[PDB]
Amino acid sequence: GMTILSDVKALGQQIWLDNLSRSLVQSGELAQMLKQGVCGVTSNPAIFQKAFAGDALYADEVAALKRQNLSPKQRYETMAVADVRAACDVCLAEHESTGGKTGFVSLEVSPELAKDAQGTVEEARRLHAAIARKNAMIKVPATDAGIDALETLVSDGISVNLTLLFSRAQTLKAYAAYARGIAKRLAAGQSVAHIQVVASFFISRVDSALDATLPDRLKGKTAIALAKAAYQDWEQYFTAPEFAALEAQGANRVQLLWASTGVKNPAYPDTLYVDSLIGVHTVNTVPDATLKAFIDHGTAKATLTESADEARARLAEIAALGIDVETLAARLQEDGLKQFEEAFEKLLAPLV
Repeated sequence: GMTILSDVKALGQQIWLDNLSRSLVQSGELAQMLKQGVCGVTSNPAIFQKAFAGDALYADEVAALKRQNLSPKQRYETMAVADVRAACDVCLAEHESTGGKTGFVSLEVSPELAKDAQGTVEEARRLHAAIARKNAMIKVPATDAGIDALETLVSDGISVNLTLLFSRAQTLKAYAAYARGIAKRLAAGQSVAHIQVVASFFISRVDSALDATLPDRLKGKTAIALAKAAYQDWEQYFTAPEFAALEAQGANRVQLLWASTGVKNPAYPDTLYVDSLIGVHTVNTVPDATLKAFIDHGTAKATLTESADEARARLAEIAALGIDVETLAARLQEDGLKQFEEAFEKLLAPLV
């Protein structure tokens, strides 16, 4: 039942909604969610493509924007920034109730910038200013250029959702870039206590890529095992003396966020990823149908750290089979960028 959302918050995990639309906000639905255990919102270009195509409240906005001399991208941004700013206002009470530790809304930069660090910084700074809300995160793909940009954006005081992570190695690189940006602010006497970063580590895509060719005992297991191992890495990194020295001065830890947590194989229970990945100081962003399913028949238990030995043994067998999870992660990140760019191009065409 609905109280499962509060039970998960007591276990130290925030549940966010991986969807956004003009009607979700305007109808009052988002505000009602924020009073009843949803703690944040994520978007991406596919989410906006579907919202713009299906939500009747965009029609008049598009008609208005087509009367102006604006590029398709500008029309999209005017729409999306307005939705994000409105959602930020809905989430502000929650955000301020935790001292700025919850209640975030994420907006992603253009996919075509993913391998351009300077262009990413420029767009992220601009979108941060355009939204004009303390509880907005700019979503940036975790390519090498994105990790370069992360360091700069953190040093600028901007909260960031680093997305399309599938790799423990790339995640650790992100933590190091974050720490460098925080250290640069502390050295300059600037505040750090309101800078928040999430590392959005994608789940279902790993199982989708591997399961058809895995043995029986591994089908549907690899994504969860990787996530468990990533969380162990997180505990080690952020408790080390180097980070503790920053946290003592007000720095916030990055938090792992489980994304792509809708189940995509009907052979697995629809709450598998949410149920299996609950642990302290994490986030799980879920699509509507998965949120529904979790409220109806999910389970709130601290599962993320259970059976870490089995996760290690499974990852050793994945390697034994010749699956290089770092090679896989790069291909999945590439896949995901292509897919997001395809969605973005699909949403721009009706805005010409």
